[PDB]
Amino acid sequence: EDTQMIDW
Amino acid sequence: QSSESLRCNVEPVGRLHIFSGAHGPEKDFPLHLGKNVVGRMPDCSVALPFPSISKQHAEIEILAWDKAPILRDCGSLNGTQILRPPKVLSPGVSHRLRDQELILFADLLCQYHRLDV
Repeated sequence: EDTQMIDW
Repeated sequence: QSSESLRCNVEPVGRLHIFSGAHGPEKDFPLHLGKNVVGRMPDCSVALPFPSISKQHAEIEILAWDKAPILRDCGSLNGTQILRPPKVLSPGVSHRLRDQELILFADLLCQYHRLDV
């Protein structure tokens, strides 16, 4: 799977 | 006849501690001589299967038990952060790890340990 972005 | 019974299985030379957080409880990972890949993939030496960790996130290379491990980021999505001095580690740029040094992979905080302390 594609790496998830962390939301800040 | 097992593959591992033929080999010289080298003991761990260090430990990476992961602190408790949104991803789960604390955990220790043995580190070995050579390339310790940190990443989401199941085959990684330090396998952190959290969606924010890159498939191949970072690498801790241990050339000798009397030389500082070499940390580098593999162009991870969410980065690798060091604190000596604090900054995001650019891909390729090596960082030598001291005993007790703290690092972040994405939002996971870790601490490196020698075994002779």
